[PDB]
Amino acid sequence: SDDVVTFKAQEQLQRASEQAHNSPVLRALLAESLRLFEQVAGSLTPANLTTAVEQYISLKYYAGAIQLCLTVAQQKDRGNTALSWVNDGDSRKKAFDERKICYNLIHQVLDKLESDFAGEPERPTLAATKRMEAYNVVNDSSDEVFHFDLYEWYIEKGWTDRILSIDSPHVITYLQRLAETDFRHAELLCRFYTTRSRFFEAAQVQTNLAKSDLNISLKDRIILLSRAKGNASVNTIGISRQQQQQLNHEASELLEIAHIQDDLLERLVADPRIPEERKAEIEEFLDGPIRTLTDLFNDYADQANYYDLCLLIFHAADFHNPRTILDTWNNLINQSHFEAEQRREYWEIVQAGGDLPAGVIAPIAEPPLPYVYVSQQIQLIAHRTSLDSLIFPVNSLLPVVCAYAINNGQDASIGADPCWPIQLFLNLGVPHALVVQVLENVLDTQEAPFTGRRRKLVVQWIAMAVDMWVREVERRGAMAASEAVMGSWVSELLGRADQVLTQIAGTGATLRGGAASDAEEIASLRRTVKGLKRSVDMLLGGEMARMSFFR
Ligand code: NA
Repeated sequence: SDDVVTFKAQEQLQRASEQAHNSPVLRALLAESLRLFEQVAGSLTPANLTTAVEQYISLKYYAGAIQLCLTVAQQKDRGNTALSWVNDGDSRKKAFDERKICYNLIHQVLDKLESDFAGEPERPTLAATKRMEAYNVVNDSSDEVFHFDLYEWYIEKGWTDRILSIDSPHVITYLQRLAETDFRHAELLCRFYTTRSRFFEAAQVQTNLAKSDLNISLKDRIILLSRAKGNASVNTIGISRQQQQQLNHEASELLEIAHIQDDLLERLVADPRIPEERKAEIEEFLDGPIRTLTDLFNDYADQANYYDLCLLIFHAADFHNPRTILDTWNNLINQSHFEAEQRREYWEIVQAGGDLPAGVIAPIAEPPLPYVYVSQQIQLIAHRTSLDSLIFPVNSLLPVVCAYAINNGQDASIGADPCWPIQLFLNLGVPHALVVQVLENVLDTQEAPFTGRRRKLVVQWIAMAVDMWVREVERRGAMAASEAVMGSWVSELLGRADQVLTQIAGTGATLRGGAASDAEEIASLRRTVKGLKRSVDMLLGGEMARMSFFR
């Protein structure tokens, strides 16, 4: 430890500079200086180590200088105090800081190593050998604290590719701990995992990062979840597929909630009926971590009467309350109708050359009739949630849409196909048998507005639904088979409907003011319904194929 050995170490290194022209002697003096320095490594002052490293650099002794720094580092902290003080988080700042002085010198050597060899080719040159020996010392070192400080240095430089090709396990430990605190380092870890074909772990990083309290925008959190769902939908080696689908499910649920929050935040900020003093606080609370469905509903979607987003929340939350779901559909239908009606009015004023109210901006292109806009809102939710949902109870929802169409005159008086409710549900994929089942119930229970002469339209709906049904049976060539199927009950319904029609004709002929004008319409509809009943009876009286529908 004492002074003579140190002086003789410096003496050898001095003589080495004087013998640069004699390569065997230069190499021997340098090794001897290194040997003596390592003997007194625990006692070397920062200034002595610095001068020695500088002279070693001048003589191209890169690897030996680094080995000396690493030897000094361990000897001043043989208990590995800095490692434990780091794996935790104080007077052990003595052990870590003394080590870091050695580590900073190593950075110095490596910087000069690259500068002296920049623009030279990799038998290997002596420069290639010195590079190999120097980085063998660095990378084969067991000082994992040194490696942590080294990785931090590479990152501060932007030398990203050098981090990724590290074949050591210490770099995993380093990135995993700084991913919990900084968004940047978490990305390297995922880039580290995936290139090594480890997608599930990268999905776990991205997921916990999407759930973290770091500063991440909602839209960036959606990107992380979209990524994780993908990395967690394909199994990397050696993890139970029954745990893959676990992470894939979690990322999927969060992604669903996150998109509802994103659509909710986008609408609130753009809403003219929301005051600005509220919008800043809205963006502050929604553009960040993902909220609970309960909070998104009670504090935002419900208050704002965003009935479509409420229905998406009910779907995501497995909310079991058919009454609330149906009432929310009713509010969405009526809200959408009222909005579409006002845009039509303003458009019609422009077409007629009228005057708009002050400040009103009319649609520049023809806006949809109210039932078209209503249908669009229904279809948007259907394509987003699928019909396999509790927010699509056809038995309850189809009568609500049908009642809307009658009560609001969305019929041929505005140019609409009177059967648009039925075409809507059929085009969404609702099976024909279920639609006719609902329409059978509507015809038999006679609840307003499905009363009086308006039951003519209900028969029109039945005829249309059955027409499209037999056409689809003829197209497929087979009838798939208490899920309702085509049977005698359909034929009985069509027969029954004939009595409804003659009853409606009779009350029409005697209306106060003159006979109704739909006498021939009803007569033709009677013939149409009877023709459909023949087709149904022929399909049932036949033997044609009943066919397959696998799960
Ligand atoms: Na508004």
